[PDB]
Amino acid sequence: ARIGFLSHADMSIHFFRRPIMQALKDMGHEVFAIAPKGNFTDELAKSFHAVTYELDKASLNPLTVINNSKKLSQILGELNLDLLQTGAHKSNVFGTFAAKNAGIKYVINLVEGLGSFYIDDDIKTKAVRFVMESLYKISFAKADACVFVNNSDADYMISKNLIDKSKVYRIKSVGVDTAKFDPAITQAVDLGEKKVILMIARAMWHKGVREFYEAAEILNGYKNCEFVFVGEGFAGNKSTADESFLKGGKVRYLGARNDIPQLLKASYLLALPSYKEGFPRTVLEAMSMAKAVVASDVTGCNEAVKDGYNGLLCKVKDANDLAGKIKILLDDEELCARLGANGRSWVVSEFDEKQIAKRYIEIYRKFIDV
Ligand SMILES: CC(=O)N[C@H]1[C@@H](OP(=O)(O)OP(=O)(O)OC[C@H]2O[C@@H](n3ccc(=O)[nH]c3=O)[C@H](O)[C@@H]2O)O[C@H](CO)[C@H](O)[C@@H]1O
Repeated sequence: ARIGFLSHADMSIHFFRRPIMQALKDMGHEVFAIAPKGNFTDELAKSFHAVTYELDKASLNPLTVINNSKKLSQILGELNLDLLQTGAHKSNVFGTFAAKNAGIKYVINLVEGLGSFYIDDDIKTKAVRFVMESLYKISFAKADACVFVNNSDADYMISKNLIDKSKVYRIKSVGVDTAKFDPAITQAVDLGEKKVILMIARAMWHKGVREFYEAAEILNGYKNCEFVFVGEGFAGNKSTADESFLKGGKVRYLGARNDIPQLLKASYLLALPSYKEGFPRTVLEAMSMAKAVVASDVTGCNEAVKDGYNGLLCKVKDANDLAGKIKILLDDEELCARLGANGRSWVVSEFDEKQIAKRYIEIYRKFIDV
């Protein structure tokens, strides 16, 4: 009944793990939100027991990740947890090591996307990937189970003998609050009298930001459309667009926003031309708002979007194909509405957060009394 949720980012706790945490708290358990300080820490601390720690998120230096994990082991140990849920690579791997060194009896992992080491294909990345996979063989062996949010990632890690099938649990998507993301109770933001082509994402090049901005140039306001980008960029980072780029194209740049339902309600369709995903949550949110999706035909996107059902898939790394699919939907409003309607039906049937949270707790109940 002391259950911790470890992430490298408070955003994953706040956006993704939250419904599991709330359901456990409503049951009377002590729930811990373990993540570096961020923009959601203060309010998380009101709902849950917020615990921060120092983390060099992207560093691969040996001593740094060691020193980080030893400090993390002490911070975890002081919480006297019964079970720890980790998510994503650093927490899954080094978090599991730290957790077991702290004497935490039960550890559940979570893979939601394989990430950048499976996009890049250079010799340096190929080697980091082999090391990560070798470490996963150890950390998965120490852990008690792993949840996967799509099928592709589970199939892959099984095919590489990283984890035994008996420890694999497939819970498709992290869920979305379909009662908050409900068009019937949402007031659209006023973005003018345009067909808004909306992309929501941290502005990583690996999210297809460049292709989105190029597609904007290609269509150039075709049929009264307006490309709109929601999310954060960063300066002096080779992996992300900076604000100069994000403000300098044929795209209305809104930065970070906390009114996503209202933005989706104002949109014509949502685009996600990502290079790789787990089960994209902005796609789930568009679906819940009955909005068609144009996504790249890549891992994750192509499980959350079935071409011709709730959206259209486009080739990855291809601004012309992205523009072409958006133009199809601008040219055919009935098709676009029909795709979004299917998205809403599907998300309500399969991806509401409350049932997904209950399925995580059923896994926890195999190990601890809940
Ligand atoms: C693998 C990968 O590359 N990404 C995966 C990772 O999420 P990501 O870290 O890529 O997050 P995502 O882009 O799927 O979701 C971002 C979340 O932040 C919200 N938001 C974003 C910008 C903003 O200004 N305001 C705001 O509220 C947005 O509405 C959504 O709820 O894990 C997710 C949950 O399992 C999915 O599996 C993604 O595929």
